[PDB]
Amino acid sequence: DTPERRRARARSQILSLAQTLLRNHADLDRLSAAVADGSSDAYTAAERLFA
Amino acid sequence: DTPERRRARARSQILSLAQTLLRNHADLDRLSAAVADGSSDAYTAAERLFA
Repeated sequence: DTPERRRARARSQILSLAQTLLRNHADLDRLSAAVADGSSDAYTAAERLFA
Repeated sequence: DTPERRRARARSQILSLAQTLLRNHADLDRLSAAVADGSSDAYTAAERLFA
């Protein structure tokens, strides 16, 4: 009902959907190869998944 | 050792770090308000978190 509650429900729904989008992200394959071959660290790589 | 194994370890590390970056994403507040007020659905909103 309240703005806090309705926005908390929306946040949980967004995050739930986003978990799957993250696991299935089309750049994970290439970023993982970049971390494994030493051209990037995993923190920088993880940041590059996001807008 | 193998490319598959080293890239699987990197993927798991990237995903682990990315989980936290996602939970802390600076656009979640505004996107959640957009879903709660009817200007966006939660799937489109979740997509907008990603590059």
